[PDB]
Amino acid sequence: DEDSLTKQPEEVFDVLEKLGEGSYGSVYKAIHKETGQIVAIKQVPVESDLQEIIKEISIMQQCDSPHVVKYYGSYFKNTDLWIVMEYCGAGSVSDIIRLRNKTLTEDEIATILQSTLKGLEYLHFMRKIHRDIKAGNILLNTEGHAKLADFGVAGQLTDTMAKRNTVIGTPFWMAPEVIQEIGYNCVADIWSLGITAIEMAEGKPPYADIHPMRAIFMIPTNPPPTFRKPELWSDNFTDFVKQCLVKSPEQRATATQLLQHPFVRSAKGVSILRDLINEAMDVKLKRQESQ
Amino acid sequence: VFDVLEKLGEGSYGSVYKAIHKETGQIVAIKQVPVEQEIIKEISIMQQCDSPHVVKYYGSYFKNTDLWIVMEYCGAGSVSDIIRLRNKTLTEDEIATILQSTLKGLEYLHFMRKIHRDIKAGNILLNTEGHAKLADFGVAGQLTDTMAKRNTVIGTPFWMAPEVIQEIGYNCVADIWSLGITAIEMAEGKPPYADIHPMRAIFMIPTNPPPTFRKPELWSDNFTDFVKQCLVKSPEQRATATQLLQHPFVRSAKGVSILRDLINEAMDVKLKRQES
Ligand SMILES: Clc1cccc(-c2c[nH]c3ncnc(N4CCOCC4)c23)c1
Ligand SMILES: Clc1cccc(-c2c[nH]c3ncnc(N4CCOCC4)c23)c1
Ligand SMILES: O=S(=O)(O)C[C@H](O)CNC1CCCCC1
Repeated sequence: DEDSLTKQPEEVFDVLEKLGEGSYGSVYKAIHKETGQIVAIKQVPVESDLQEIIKEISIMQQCDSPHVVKYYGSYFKNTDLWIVMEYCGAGSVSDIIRLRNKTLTEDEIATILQSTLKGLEYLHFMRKIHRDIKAGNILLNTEGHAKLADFGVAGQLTDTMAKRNTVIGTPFWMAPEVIQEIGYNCVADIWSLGITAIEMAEGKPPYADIHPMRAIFMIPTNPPPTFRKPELWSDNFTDFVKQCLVKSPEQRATATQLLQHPFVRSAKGVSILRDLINEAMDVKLKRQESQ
Repeated sequence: VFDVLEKLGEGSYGSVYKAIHKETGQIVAIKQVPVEQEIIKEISIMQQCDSPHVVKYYGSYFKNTDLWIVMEYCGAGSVSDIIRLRNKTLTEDEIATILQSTLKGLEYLHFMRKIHRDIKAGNILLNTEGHAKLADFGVAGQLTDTMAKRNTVIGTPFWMAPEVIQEIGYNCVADIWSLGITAIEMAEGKPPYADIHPMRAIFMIPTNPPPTFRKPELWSDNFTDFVKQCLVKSPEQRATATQLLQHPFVRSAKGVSILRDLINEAMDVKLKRQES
């Protein structure tokens, strides 16, 4: 009766393994004991910038897209904030490359970036900049559907604010105009997508072995990066990356425009991700049999 | 050429492996970095240095496209690793002894017109005997007759001095600010602003008052004052390595013998984890 209303979070959820780091704390697999539903929970201590966390939650709540991780709700556990989210059972593309010790095929990249671009097209229409687009922040569910994750550093455009000027992101992936003092908008995410395309192909971004703070100073001045071995890759993939990595943000393609690029327009269904998913989660299950 | 063993970790800019010199049986560390000129800077600065408080340079080989740099091996690893492995922060007395050796390294570097620019627990090593040595000259800077200051914005954000972050030029005492943050890091387990985004922190350090301990009542007046003297915002006013070697917290520091248990526990937990 009245004993069901004050059940504490560690009584509602069965908390399992750490999945990785998020914006302002760690993320864990969990089961809703009642419904059997599986979820991800980011645990955030009270000494975090709680303004920014409410922003993240807010941006997630406003978004309703099969290409963006859903928000389910929040719980307090002592002073700790539990943020409860959609669980994607294959993990990040970063994890899947690491687990298999293999980069992705042109075909796998094409399909994943098409879903990623549909996410970006939704966000950009809703005047949201992600600002942290990389393989780390693109998730696959067991069915092979990609979802944008980690709105920790995301930015909002409004009637009175057509541009942001906050220098933020992960250096290697950050657009020149983000790094320079001038204001920027949604197409910053397209530059980051370009770097991510290279990251999935080659296993790391350009300048990956250089110091991050030396890279940030070079990106604005340097010509647009390209593949480490251009002759390995199709003309369509090479051109896709070239269209993403245009230095002038005014000239740079939109998510909508890039969805029509031959490399992406021609993309196969999620069925070509079946092997990639199965191998990854197999290597995961084997490594978990060291308990 | 030499017998390559386990990864020991990442540097700022390259992976580092244990190795044995096939000829002499001598044990060494090798940092592997691929090539896209600036790397020569690190090697150059390493060769110019000859100090028991700095990892010595042994030589270089290129293997495929990757340059392998051969360095002094310190068998206890980084202070960062030792705090993590034992899941314990360090006592005032352990910090005192380690930072005294660290300061003698800085005093040598600063006299040689070198700025390290990446001072943190990650980049302070102990050999098996418990002697501390400065590692990772990846982002290190050189002063000359016509260049009394650098202006390159570089380092690890949480640890970086305000004057380094601002466009104004800076000199050796940038390392002393970083040492202050490192003192807090070893005491508390993390730098200040640790639960903030790095790129938000970098913009706050110049404007914010000097960071302090999360729990002031836990720490001696000597340690509190040491950190306060390191974290002076004005680089002109900030103490030098030489001056801080005379600070009561450090001058009164015990021999390396108080590191014996810390070392033994750490390397034991390392050897156990390597059997799984
Ligand atoms: Cl705030 C944040 C940031 C990145 C990813 C997630 C996440 C949500 N649902 C997930 N399912 C599986 N794995 C996830 N990650 C957690 C972060 O490390 C990568 C895996 C997630 C959450
Ligand atoms: Cl470039 C660089 C940066 C930091 C440390 C080393 C290093 C040299 N000799 C070593 N012996 C033992 N452990 C070492 N670790 C410390 C932990 O991180 C990896 C390198 C080292 C090298
Ligand atoms: O899905 S669970 O979190 O386990 C169940 C929720 O805690 C239910 N909380 C409601 C609060 C308002 C009054 C009715 C109950």
